[PDB]
Amino acid sequence: DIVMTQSPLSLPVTPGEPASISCRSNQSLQHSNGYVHLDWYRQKPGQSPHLLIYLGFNRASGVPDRFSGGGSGTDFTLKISRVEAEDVGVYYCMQGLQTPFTFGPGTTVDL
Amino acid sequence: VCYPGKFVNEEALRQILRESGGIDKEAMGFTYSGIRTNGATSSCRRSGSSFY
Amino acid sequence: QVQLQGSGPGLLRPSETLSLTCSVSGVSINSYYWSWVRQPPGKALEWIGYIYYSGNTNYNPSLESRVTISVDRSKNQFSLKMTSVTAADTARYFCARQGIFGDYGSDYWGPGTLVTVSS
Ligand SMILES: *[C@@H]1O[C@H](CO)[C@@H](O)[C@H](O)[C@H]1NC(C)=O
Repeated sequence: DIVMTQSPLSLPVTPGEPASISCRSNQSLQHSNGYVHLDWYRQKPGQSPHLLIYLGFNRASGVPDRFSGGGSGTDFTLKISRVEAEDVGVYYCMQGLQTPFTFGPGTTVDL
Repeated sequence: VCYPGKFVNEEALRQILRESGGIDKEAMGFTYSGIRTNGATSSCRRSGSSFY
Repeated sequence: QVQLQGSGPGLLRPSETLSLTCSVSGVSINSYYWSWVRQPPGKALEWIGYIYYSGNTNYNPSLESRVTISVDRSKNQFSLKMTSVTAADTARYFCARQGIFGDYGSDYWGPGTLVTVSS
């Protein structure tokens, strides 16, 4: 069991500004290959989530340009370049190293 | 081979295939998004333009 | 691009065995191995466990014995059953696949099968 420590709690963002949310746990997260297993999620409330960043540093499929957040070591941070109207939704970051899997508390970003 | 090309370590792969006792295939489960997987050539002819 | 779809009973009384089902298209439970999650109502989310398409299973040390994930090779729908249900386990079960097991194509998370545990 790897307890996952999200930071910060909520982001009352203004429209059109660079925003960022960090993600860290009580372990160094690194696979044997050299590619870190970290995911970034986005759940609209009342609806199924979506992935925006996978494998830590990497741009995901079907994902445009504003999300390319990275970091170093065990503390990574998702970056959002432009804030628009559809950015409302609770955000999750997620490891993929070993079982068990612990999702995050959630980041309720809003205007 | 159907497309023009050759393997490397050809005899090593051939010997491990002769010692295989047959081939059991598991679906690797690779799902590809953002690109297409329909590439084909006229060299391979199953019902027309086909590939592996 | 696979398409996930879930179904099952909503109004259920506590203690008895729960039923659930989930239909998928495309991959047809023939290549990749799917997993399961569970949504507490407006609390922290957590993970249930993965099942290899062949049938090998692995789960969360939070809860092992009450959960039984169906394999269902021939029919194109894999299912979930829970025994000894609790009103604390009144949840919004999601049916999906995840990045990190080996496929890097999102989650294709299925719809929320909302369940209520009351007498
Ligand atoms: C992280 O903290 C949890 C909380 O008890 C603990 O169970 C787990 O072993 C810790 N992991 C590491 C790698 O220290």
